[PDB]
Amino acid sequence: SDCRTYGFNTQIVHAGQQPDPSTGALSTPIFQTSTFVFDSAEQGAARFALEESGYIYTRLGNPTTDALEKKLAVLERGEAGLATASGISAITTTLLTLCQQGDHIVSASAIYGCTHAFLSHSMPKFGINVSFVDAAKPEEIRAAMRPETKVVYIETPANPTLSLVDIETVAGIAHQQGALLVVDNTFMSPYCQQPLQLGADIVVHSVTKYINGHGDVIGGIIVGKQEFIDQARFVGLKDITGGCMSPFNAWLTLRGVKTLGIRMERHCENALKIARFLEGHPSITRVYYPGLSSHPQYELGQRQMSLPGGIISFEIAGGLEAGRRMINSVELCLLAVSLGDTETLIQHPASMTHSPVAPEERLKAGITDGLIRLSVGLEDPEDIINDLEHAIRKAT
Amino acid sequence: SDCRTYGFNTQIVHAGQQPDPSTGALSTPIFQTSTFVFDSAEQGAARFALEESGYIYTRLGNPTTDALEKKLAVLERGEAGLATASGISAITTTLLTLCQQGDHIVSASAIYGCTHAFLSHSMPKFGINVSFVDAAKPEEIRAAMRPETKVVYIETPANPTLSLVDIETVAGIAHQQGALLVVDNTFMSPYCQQPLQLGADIVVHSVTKYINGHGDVIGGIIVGKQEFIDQARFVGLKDITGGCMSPFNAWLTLRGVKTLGIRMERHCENALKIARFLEGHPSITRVYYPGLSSHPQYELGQRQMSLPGGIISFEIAGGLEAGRRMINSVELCLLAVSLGDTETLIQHPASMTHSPVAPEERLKAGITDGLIRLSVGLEDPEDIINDLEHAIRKAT
Amino acid sequence: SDCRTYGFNTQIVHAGQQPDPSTGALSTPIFQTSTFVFDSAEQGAARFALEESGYIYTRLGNPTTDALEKKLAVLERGEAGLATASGISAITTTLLTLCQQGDHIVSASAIYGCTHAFLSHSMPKFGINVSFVDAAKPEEIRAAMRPETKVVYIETPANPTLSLVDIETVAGIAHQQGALLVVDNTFMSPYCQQPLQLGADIVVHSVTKYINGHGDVIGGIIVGKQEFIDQARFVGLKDITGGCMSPFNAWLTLRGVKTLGIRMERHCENALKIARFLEGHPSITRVYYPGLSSHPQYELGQRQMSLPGGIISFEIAGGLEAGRRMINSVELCLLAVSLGDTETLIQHPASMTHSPVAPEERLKAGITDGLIRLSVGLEDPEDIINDLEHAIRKAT
Amino acid sequence: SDCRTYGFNTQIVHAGQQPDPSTGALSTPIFQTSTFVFDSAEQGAARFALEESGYIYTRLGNPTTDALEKKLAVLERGEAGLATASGISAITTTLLTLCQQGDHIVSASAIYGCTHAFLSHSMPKFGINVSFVDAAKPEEIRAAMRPETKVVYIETPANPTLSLVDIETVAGIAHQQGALLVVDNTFMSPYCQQPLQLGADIVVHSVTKYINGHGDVIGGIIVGKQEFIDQARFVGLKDITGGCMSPFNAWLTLRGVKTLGIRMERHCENALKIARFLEGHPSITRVYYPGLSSHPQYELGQRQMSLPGGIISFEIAGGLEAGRRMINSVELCLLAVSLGDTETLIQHPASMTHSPVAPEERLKAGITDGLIRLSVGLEDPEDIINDLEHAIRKAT
Ligand SMILES: CCSC[C@H](N)C(=O)O
Ligand SMILES: CCSC[C@H](N)C(=O)O
Ligand SMILES: CCSC[C@H](N)C(=O)O
Ligand SMILES: CCSC[C@H](N)C(=O)O
Repeated sequence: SDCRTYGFNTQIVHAGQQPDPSTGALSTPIFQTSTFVFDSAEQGAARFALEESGYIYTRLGNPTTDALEKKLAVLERGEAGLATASGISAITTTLLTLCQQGDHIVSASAIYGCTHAFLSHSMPKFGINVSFVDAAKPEEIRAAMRPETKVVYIETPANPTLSLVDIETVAGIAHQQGALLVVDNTFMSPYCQQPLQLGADIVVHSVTKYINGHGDVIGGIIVGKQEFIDQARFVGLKDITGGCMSPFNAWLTLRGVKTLGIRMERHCENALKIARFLEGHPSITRVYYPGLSSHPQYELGQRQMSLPGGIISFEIAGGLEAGRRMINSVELCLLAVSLGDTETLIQHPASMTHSPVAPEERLKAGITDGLIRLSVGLEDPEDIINDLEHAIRKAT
Repeated sequence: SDCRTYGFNTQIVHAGQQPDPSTGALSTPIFQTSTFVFDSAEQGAARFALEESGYIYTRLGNPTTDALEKKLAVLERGEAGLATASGISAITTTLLTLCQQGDHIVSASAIYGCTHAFLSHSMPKFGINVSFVDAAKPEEIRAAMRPETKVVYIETPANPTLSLVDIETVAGIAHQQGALLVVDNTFMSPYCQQPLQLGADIVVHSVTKYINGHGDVIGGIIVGKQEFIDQARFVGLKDITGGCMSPFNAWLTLRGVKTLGIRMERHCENALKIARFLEGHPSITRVYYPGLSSHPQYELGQRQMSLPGGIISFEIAGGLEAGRRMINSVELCLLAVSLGDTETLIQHPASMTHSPVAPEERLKAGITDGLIRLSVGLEDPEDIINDLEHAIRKAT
Repeated sequence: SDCRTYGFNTQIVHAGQQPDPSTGALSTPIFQTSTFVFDSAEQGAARFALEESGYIYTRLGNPTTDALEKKLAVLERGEAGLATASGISAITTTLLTLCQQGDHIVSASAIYGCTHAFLSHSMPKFGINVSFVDAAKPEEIRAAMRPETKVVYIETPANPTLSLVDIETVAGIAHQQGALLVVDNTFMSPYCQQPLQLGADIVVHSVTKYINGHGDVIGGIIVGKQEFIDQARFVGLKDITGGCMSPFNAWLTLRGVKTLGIRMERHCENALKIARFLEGHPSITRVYYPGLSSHPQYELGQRQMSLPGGIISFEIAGGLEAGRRMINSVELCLLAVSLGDTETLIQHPASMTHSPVAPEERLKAGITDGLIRLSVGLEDPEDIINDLEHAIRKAT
Repeated sequence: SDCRTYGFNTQIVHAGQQPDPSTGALSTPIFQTSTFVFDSAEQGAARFALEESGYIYTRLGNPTTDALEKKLAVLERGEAGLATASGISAITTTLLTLCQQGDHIVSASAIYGCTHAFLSHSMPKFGINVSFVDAAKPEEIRAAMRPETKVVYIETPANPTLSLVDIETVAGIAHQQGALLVVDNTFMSPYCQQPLQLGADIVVHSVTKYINGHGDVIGGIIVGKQEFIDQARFVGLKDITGGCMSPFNAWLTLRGVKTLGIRMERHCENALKIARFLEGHPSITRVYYPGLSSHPQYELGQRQMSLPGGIISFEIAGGLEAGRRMINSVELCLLAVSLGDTETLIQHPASMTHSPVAPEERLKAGITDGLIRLSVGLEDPEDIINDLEHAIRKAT
């Protein structure tokens, strides 16, 4: 039949994949090769002319990575996919393909840190200017638009406090002003949010997080229209970033994504229980989780997201020292800085990653001294709750 | 002892590597992980402050990839190494780290095609201008230098006719005018040429070719001073290209490079025999190989290169149709477009990769209708010669 | 804390694993090595004398495989684990370690085919006799016991019709007569059945099935008391079968088992819906599934198994030709002979694997002409049901 | 053309391999799968009936492993190959396929230790008796033959003192008495010795050593006539040992064997230089190396082996304590117990692996207190010699 006609779980398992034609091998073979052999000069010419289908060289394309790209295109309801060496490379390959000297980008301020560094420091040095706004307020996006604006860039949910951005509304604004909307969908995965269905033009992911899910792959993916993806591939990736994904990494990501549906369900079921526990704890001042009704954009979240996600942020009583004591007291949660793994990961930005940053600067950035970020894993929630409860009691 | 004190073969095997400290495992473990766990908040802070040694996240660094980077730094006699997703990413991470809007690059014209595309089309769109010159003529390099010139960029030997560039002389010119010399050393490998020893500031490789050698890895490496490499890592790679190497790819490259010395010796021994056979064949008009005394820069090659290399180009009588017939007639050599693999690879650019390009344009580019490029593998040279002889006789 | 104290899901994720001590790497490193280096002669001696902990050589032991062995030991509530090259090797390493010439085994008749071949043909040629009985009738097991009986061997659920064996009752019988009970727990996984908790002495698995779950690993595991496992390792594996597991295979199995809990839940949820659909279909004469109340040993299944499993067998109206037409008509289910993968797999033994076997022989073996076996995957059950319904209607 | 017609180096690179038919991928794809899908019931039946070519299930066969098996069959000049989980599994799968209760084996005494354990302790418990003889004396082999003798088993060169066995002569004796000759060719590799060409019926290897060469694979291979290999596969491996090789392990071995020729050349060139250095050292009482003219079977070695090998044993003055001091004093050579890796490995059996064994027993076994075994790697021989010289001077 056709990949795109089955149920979403079926697509997660099957889309982009089929038994190997030569052998019937069920697992997508790992085409861990650099080059491909032509049967004749004609055959080699035909392929270079984009006049015959087939492979040439792994930086350009690869059967294993192609399977991943097709699957993710199906899952996001986009035309085509392009795998990359990292989530960052997905973002930069995209933006460096779209923008040139003199161009402009409107970006949410509440975005991934390394993305913020690329936009704040690197882009301007190539003559590409970026205006940062509070994307939770679509009017700020509109107001920042210029004749030169090529792209509006957003994440949702966003760190550190899991605020949201109204994708459909922002897409409408961007398009009216002649710009593309690029959405980083890393936090949700296509299982929980589909930006393209809401008007976004391009979706990027760090597959390092939920899509792979097993904390053993750095990688990215870009999903969008064929004609954009072709430029991202044959110019952005081929010439500019060189950020191609290893076939083995693609194969691992294909393997990891097989369980995306059941993983997201459990991540989110666990996170809701943990979020409710934290909201009931008198030593916890705030809990940021889209699944709690007190979330400022709760109703937007319910329309836009099928599940509230596996990530929670919360503030512990007693600021910096309490936050430090707490993360130093967990026995099961692991201290680390990524998310979307099968293990529960915890971080305390003020003492761990922003310790030398000025307190008042962190505060402007939404990072309070007592803020803890939690990536909820697949353990028994009771165990995670018990660990948190133990650590919190100790810290306070 | 110290890595850097042993003989070159010993270094190839041992440099950058040692038994795993926890287990004694001899093979470098494949640290196929995305994140790393901190023992405490303090420990996590110390590492983010570049104030304690250790790992954080694989895009930033990884024990497996670190071993590769250290080995290649030793082999090129440079301070530090940085692995990348591809040779292209090694090149662009380097140049995009060094250059910004308003800057200028002087580049050899005779360079890898995708590199030429990045420099010709992509760089100018970021406000970075590039002047192309014939680098076999160091005076053209000097004449093209501007107050804005940050980098002089060269390959040697160069495609398609394996012309050379005098690294030491070019380095002297570049430095006098306040620019860095970047050398793409892919064709030679550190076993055959050491640009840093001749005054180059930075060396890049596609490890896809000889360094890995097994035609199953796309990857790159950058070698240079610590303070440049740190910027290439923490800005160029982290923020701009995102072109990090997969740990599995690093491990394969480490494994492949173990045999670099014996592989280069055999590649070059084979290529010399094949080059001599071709030079003796009345149906072959020209043979381009640094190991033949008739090579225009033969003596430069003998001073600069320890071996003449594993790559040969040659022109077959009868132009385009003869070239086509010949590559269509080989039975052992494989039709493909990479090089430095254990198998002999052959390509006929005029009919395979530049077929729709205008004849007079290809000619300006040094690609004649009858030009064949041969990457000599590890087969018995007698067999390769017999295959070529059979194919040539048929073609003519 | 201690692995064995957490909830079962927590154990699935964490047991046997921890961050790498040298680097903090979260993913268990792939120690893809053959040998291990000693710091001194003394250190090498100490380890060979089983007088110091550490590694020597991968056939004997390996840090990656050790993690897998410890995890599975925890999950089955056994003392120790031993990974093998295949489920068959787990079985034969076990039995060839326990038995010698003159010994005797009582085995269920309803067992995996290759196991039946080893017991029927290979064991007797080594002077080890085997008596086959209907293990659904514990009195047949008792009656077959001899003074020479060392082992009673069972699978449950068993192919082809998913009949059960009362583990606790059989264990009691075996022990009273001085024999060990070995249980092949492949079909259930430790998530659904724990034979050691019911009195079994040794559990074996083909991890090829549910434990790995991703259809890309052939492997086995043995779980039991330390002193038996030590003999299975240092004699059975080291000397007799040589059936060691590759570290990469262990790492993949570790990765796959991370999602065992959520996978089994979904497999079993899907299979129950599909089993009920089949039981309601007038073209289906019989449905074999422990989750259906009409199952002859339904109540035993409810006491012994936490879930009814992901495997269904059923008989289609019209015998051989109908069975053939049906499997030839599925569009989503894949025709293949393993089970426990994320994709739904289907097989029709009478036309596919036992076609040249005599009809009356297959019948004695419980394989009727119209019997279909279905391994339910993680697709949307609605899609699988629709596919089956389409195929069945066509076939009948 | 045909694999078997090219030169040996060409075969090493190409035999058993070709570009992937579906994609042209040059590297053999890693078919890391457990099962294979059939297009129809008929197609599945045809394959189970050994009536159509194709795959079924990885324990039975796999495209990646098939490539390895075909290559090694070509290199040993045998009909067919069978890959296994380890060298031990290659040996036991072979012998357990050939022998049953009541059968007899004549084996060399000077064999691999674990092999000796299997033959001494395990085989007799299955009713298969083994007589050990000094295979350097073919008359002892003849004298030990019985009507029940099915197999004569030898290694050459043999540990610990690299004595030889005359393969052709022993084959003649074995065949006259109606037995098969099985030769463990691990030490030589097919590049240096071809037992089948000298009359042996079956060759086994631990590919863990030189064939893979990179110290990161445990594996074995069996090479022989098709009808024996078919039994070894479909009975020995399928039913008895279950010792199948992982596809990833096969792929690594394929990759490693690409450089077998150039590796053996360098191993042997290095070992000869080191052997000569040791023979000239007044602190070294004996040097065992087939390349030294004083070797007792020197001329046999020159007829039977194309190169003298990469392994050296030698006795240091001062017995046990000197041997201990010496291995504790090396700085470059690595203390470990395998061989055939790219790194130089050293071991001192009397203090490291046989320390608790009785002195007079070790002596009977040819292991003197001062005996050191050296696996020469690919480092600069000058460096290895310098390391040895330093360590020896210190030890004495
Ligand atoms: C600089 C490390 S950022 C680590 C991870 N990507 C995260 O989601 O926080
Ligand atoms: C666009 C493919 S270029 C292939 C290979 N890098 C070469 O050296 O020619
Ligand atoms: C001989 C292939 S058996 C395939 C698979 N092990 C099964 O469960 O049926
Ligand atoms: C019991 C370890 S034996 C290690 C290696 N196989 C050797 O050749 O000695």
